[PDB]
Amino acid sequence: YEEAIAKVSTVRDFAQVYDAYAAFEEREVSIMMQEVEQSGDPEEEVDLEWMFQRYQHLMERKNELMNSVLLRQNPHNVGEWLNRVNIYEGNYNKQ
Amino acid sequence: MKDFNQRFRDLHKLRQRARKENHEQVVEEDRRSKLPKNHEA
Amino acid sequence: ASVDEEAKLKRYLEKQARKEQELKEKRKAKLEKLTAGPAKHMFEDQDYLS
Amino acid sequence: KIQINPYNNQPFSNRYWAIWEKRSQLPVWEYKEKFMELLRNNQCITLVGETGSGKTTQIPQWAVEFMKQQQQGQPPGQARLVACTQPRRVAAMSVATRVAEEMDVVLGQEVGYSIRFEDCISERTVLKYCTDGMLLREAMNSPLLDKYKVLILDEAHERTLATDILMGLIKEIVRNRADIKVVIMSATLDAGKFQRYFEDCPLLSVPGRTFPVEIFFTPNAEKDYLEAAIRTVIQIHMVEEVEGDILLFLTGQEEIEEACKRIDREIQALGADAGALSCIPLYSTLPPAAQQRIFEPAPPNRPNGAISRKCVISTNIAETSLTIDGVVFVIDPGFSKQKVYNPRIRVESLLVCPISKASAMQRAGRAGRTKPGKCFRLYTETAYGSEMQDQTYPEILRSNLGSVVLQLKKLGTEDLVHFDFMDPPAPETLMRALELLNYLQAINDDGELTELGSLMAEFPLDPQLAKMLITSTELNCSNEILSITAMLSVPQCWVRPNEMRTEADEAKARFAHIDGDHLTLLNVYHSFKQNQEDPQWCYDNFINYRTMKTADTVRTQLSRVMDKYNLRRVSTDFKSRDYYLNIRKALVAGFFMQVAHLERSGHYVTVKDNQLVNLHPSTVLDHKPEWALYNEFVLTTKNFIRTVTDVRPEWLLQIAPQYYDLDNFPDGDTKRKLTTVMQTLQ
Repeated sequence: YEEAIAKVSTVRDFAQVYDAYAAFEEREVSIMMQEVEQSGDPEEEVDLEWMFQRYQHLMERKNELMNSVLLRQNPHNVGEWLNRVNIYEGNYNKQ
Repeated sequence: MKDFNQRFRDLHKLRQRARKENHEQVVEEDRRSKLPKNHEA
Repeated sequence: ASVDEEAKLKRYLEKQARKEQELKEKRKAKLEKLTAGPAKHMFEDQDYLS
Repeated sequence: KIQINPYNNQPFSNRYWAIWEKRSQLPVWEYKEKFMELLRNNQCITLVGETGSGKTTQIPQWAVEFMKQQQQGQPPGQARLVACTQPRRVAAMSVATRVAEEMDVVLGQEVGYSIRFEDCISERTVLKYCTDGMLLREAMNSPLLDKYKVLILDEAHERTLATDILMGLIKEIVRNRADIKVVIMSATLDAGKFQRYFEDCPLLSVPGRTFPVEIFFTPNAEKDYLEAAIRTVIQIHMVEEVEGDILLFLTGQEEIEEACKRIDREIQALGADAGALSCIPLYSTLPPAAQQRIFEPAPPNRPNGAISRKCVISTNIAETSLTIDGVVFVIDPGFSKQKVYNPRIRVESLLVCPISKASAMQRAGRAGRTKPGKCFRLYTETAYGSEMQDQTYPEILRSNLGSVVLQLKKLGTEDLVHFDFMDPPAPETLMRALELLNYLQAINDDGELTELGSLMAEFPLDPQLAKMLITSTELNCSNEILSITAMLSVPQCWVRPNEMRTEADEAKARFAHIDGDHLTLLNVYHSFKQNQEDPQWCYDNFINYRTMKTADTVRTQLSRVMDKYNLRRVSTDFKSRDYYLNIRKALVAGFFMQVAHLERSGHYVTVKDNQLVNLHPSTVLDHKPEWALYNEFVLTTKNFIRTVTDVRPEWLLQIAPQYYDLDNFPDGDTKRKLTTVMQTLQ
């Protein structure tokens, strides 16, 4: 999934890959949560919360990744490079 | 521990949000693919 | 010919009469149509939706 | 002189005497002794009297005494009631409140009302106001209306589906329960068709307007009415020296929002000399705050003596039950939108159609309530006599009878083809009705109500919706489906002031679910619940706060209904893959007939009837789904299928087996698509 999003060249294709990827991440979080709700093992709760970090990270990546896909279709599109700068609003150096 | 359950419900909501927003960019892109560059002149 | 030219002159004058509200409206109609810009596309790629 | 109140044993209060003087001056009052004799002599009465004739307030009160006198010198027998129906909820309340004053007893105690979602009776109630549907709702449990002694079917002119059904059954009741009085009132002068229908019952005519009205016509026939109406408004504003507001009748929001704007332009041209004209739109889907303007008083006028005026531009909502005070100029272009449901193609239409010889009166009758007044019709007097038909069709000759046939079957009418309608429905419509019910398992092939059918009647819903909701309880989605039921049984919750269209549509997008308008409403309903039902959140997101508060009420009622028949409210897990899958399947269970597919030409055609349709542009879809489930086939400028939903054709064959049975189908594209799916599922 990570390689696909780095190499997919259309928004039409990307909306399948990322939507499938977020769906995949959800079931893994689900099954693991339902196990921890019965296991109670704190190391599994640690890794469950470690897994929630990774799932939440993928949502933030979405706006960065969507714009990056657009800056591979036509990276002359200076309107989308302004959006790229707005995605990195939290990082002056990356701007 | 309901804290994870409460966190999960927001994340699925937020996944659904990105589900639509992705689809918004698809229909946008389809129009752009129909137009090509003559539109800009 | 006197009947026809009287009618034709009248209809020439009647089109010329108040040639401004139509022109200003038709200019207004054109202006707002262009500025409205993007209509929604509503694409049909049903096999993608499948 | 101390009279005792017979109901509470009190001296009649000091307020009553003053009110008594004024009500003695109502026109109906002289007839008081005359009415009682007729009621004593006959079982059915037809009564007619113009607006302001006091019928609605005095007649039911006189009915009450007549009940009492019949109890005097008999034992105090089983508690019986006098009913007064009222076509609209707002009217049933506004009458009762006045009438609970007049009889100097506490509202809900001896004098009451019984409308939807609020019952104000007590065991001491003798006189019960109810909306028409509630007297239809009672009969379905108690066919002879067993609690009732004197019925009173007010405002008969409105001919609503509740009323047309009632009248027939009530004439059937007039057989059988041979003790019950009926007093059919009509406020329009109507050509005594009521008098025939009820076995030549005695007709009582009572006059009684408040002021006289002037009627006016254009001598030539203007060809663009809105240009005329707008031009008429300006002309009146400038030339009339009498103070007063202008009430202009247009067809709808596409025009009442245009007419406001263009009238504002010309008053901005007329500048300082002319008085200030304030233009107020008024149509049934304006949010509460926008409606409330109509109560606002006029400016204090400009200093030069130029009269400032309020101009209320309104659909037929100003014709009936809404009483706009201060109107002394009515402009009547002579049109209204009329639904007409074409039972051949299931196209329900909304075209601009000419009003009737009655409706023309009622529009004019707005003037003459506070002082004499003038009505200007933008049509010629010969046009009036010879194109406008004499009264507008009843509701029953106009609408889908699914809701009604099921009600009649529950009431134990088997003989629908002899049912005694005053103006019977078209043969072709009833054949859709039975066909609608027969697919839905409401009725078996010999036409008796089946077990599933009898439950479908119990819901305050249309037949399609009831089949959805019941079936939703076996798909484990009833809590989600219950809301999609509630939102579709109330007038649509989207607000779109055309001054703010782009911003309002942006709010609509944020709600939008991807799979269509039915999940978009469930998103809307949930969002309203999350925000503590705060009125403000309704406003900025352009959602009518009336609709949602009505909708949430409807939901609570349907929950109560489900419990009484042990339909468990359930949900699929939000975590589950099945959650949004189980919602869409339930829809398809019940609107399975009303499904479209996308033909190769780029248009939709509706399943079996080959009717050519387009997505109604309000839909929050951004794609044409290949198979589209839709709730309302609309004629305006084109056929438009509204409230469109993406469905997957596998559901159609599994969930709704009868109708999509391939062997019957008309040979065409619809059949070609369906066939391939069934082979795939096998």
